[PDB]
Amino acid sequence: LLLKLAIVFAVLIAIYGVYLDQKIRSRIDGKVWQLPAAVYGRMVNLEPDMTISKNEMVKLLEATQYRQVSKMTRPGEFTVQANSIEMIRRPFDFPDSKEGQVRARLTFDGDHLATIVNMENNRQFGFFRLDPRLITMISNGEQRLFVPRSGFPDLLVDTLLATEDRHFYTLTQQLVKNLFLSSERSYWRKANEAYMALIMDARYSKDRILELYMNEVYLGQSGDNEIRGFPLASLYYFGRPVEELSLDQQALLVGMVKGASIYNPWRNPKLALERRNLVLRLLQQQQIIDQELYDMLSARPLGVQPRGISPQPAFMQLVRQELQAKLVKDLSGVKIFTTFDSVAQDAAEKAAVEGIPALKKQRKLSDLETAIVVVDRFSGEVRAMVGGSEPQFAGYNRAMQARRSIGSLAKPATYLTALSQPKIYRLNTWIADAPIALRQPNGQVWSPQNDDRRYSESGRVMLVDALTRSMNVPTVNLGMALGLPAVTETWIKLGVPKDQLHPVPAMLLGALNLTPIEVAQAFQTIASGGNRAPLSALRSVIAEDGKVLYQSFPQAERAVPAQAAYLTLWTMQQVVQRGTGRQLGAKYPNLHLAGKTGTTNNNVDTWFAGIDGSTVTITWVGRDNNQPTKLYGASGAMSIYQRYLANQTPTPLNLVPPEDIADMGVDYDGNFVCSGGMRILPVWTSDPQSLCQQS
Ligand SMILES: *C(=O)[C@@H](NC(=O)[C@H](N)c1ccccc1)[C@@H]1N[C@@H](C(=O)O)C(C)(C)S1
Repeated sequence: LLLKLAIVFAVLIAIYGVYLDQKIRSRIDGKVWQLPAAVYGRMVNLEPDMTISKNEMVKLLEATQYRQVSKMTRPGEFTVQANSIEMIRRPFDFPDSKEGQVRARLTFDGDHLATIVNMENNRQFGFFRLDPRLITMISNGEQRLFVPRSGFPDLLVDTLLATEDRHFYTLTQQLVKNLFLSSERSYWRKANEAYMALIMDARYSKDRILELYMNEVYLGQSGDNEIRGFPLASLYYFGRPVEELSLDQQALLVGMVKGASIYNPWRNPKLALERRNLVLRLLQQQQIIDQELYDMLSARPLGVQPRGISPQPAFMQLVRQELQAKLVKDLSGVKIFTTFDSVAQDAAEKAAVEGIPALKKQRKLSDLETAIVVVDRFSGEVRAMVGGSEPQFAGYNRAMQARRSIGSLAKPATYLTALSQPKIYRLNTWIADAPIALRQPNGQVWSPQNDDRRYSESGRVMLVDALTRSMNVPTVNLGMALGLPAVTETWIKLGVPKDQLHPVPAMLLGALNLTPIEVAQAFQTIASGGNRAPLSALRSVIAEDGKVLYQSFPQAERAVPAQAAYLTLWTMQQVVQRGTGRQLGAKYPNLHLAGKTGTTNNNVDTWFAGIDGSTVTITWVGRDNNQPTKLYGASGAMSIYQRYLANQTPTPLNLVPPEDIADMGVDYDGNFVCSGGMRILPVWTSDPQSLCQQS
């Protein structure tokens, strides 16, 4: 009868199901989604007898997205007591060794970490890793962070099932519409969805359905990129992974699945709160949660938001730039490990945010800007980078794009050149301080003056005092005698771009326009003791399969002699102690900081190079329109550095003298003496018998 039309239509939709099975299979049995590249900060490893205090550790933990509690229950939490800290270190897929949860007690003895013990067996650790903070993702227009089935708490699955579905066969229906279908309200779509769902549940286990659903679900928007899945939304909304969510935060994310844009907590927080509360009760009907919990959860805010799009634009410019140079875009699930220090960045960002309007008010300024570059003294690894006064939201990066006159910050390269000649130039060497009238080409005289337009009553100064005081006249007399090609060579060795070097007499006093990052490289070279460590933001880039796509190795090259670098830095400590930066030296006398101040003609640029035990901080404070700032090195850029130093626990500079360094006695006349002397200065000699030749 009509079975010639009935059965043929049953075997017509059947072959369509084979095409549908092949479509669902080809996506899952391969690549489900293109997962963006995860960007992680620095990986800190803690060791016994490490120079780190309890308070510094609290700040480090808090900067690593840890929460200070009274009773430790879940990971990413810590408790602080009299002379120790207890913490549950969150699981992390470290490149060296994959680690899980660990209960550790960090014991402190003054300013140092005494011991780190495993609270499971009371065994002392040799080294203890600390997971890196996730900075951002490198963007399809959709952003994800894949977490397998095990990564999700059993409670969160139960929170999702109670609000959504029973699950005994819809949860699998919603999955297929987001994964393969259109946005349409249509009945064809609903039929195509339900038919796909029946094929979906049959060929794949309930664990896989949950794994795919929990990672696909649209839960937010960050401008042009779509925040989807529970793991990324957990970090975007609170700053905690999916494994560390509290029941109230857990319920909000499970609530947004129905309408992420309207149930959003940034815009209309009441509709989001009403929904969260409209989720907590749904769990309450079921025997899973007790009546005791509901009341406290309803009153306590679900958000609790960070609260905020483009994280770390300045530092990210460098990360992207290095990624192209070293290597990538085709690959998915890439983990990029950086050298980013969250503690340093916070200290710097706060200094810029607070300090800039503070200087703008103090000096009645229309506009003022900054640039801060923190690099490791010995590795050149970039710790912090701020490209402005408002660094949370940026497009124009002053640390990398703004090319400005270095001013006096050019002076140590002249004195370093001189001090690389131990038989000729020493700290006690007399340099002439009398009017200069050098004839430049065209027949036009170049007459450089000291800041006060004065000269020494003796017509001379000790090399040490000339750098200490940032005296222009003696600097010119030193560099001209040395030669411009020798000073230009010191700049090449230091690590400044060659194409910026124009060796004219003016180069000695600051006619060298560099960006704060480039200046960092130069000062890093002196601070390390003469070894030039090419600046880097990249530590390692790892693939989804754990393959090492790129690995960072030291490229440190001996640029200047250690003894010459030591003597420049020793004088750079004199700068901060009694010289131009004496305001900083009085504020932090136990830090024995090396530093140099820079002010350009008509107060256009203010600079400060700050060296402590472990970092090199280059800070510039100026205006984009190149107008006078009314600030000096010590008033502008050094003040932002003072703020940066205060916002953290800086390392005291213990300038360990290399070989052939000998503290020698000097008379008023500048002559070496066997015993006594009115001045003690470090000298580069294997045999301090320069005094016998002098006597
Ligand atoms: C370096 O920046 C030097 N600055 C100047 O010579 C400027 N021409 C100048 C600005 C303002 C007043 C006089 C000169 C020297 N170092 C400065 C500093 O350390 O900040 C300086 C003012 C001591 S002079």
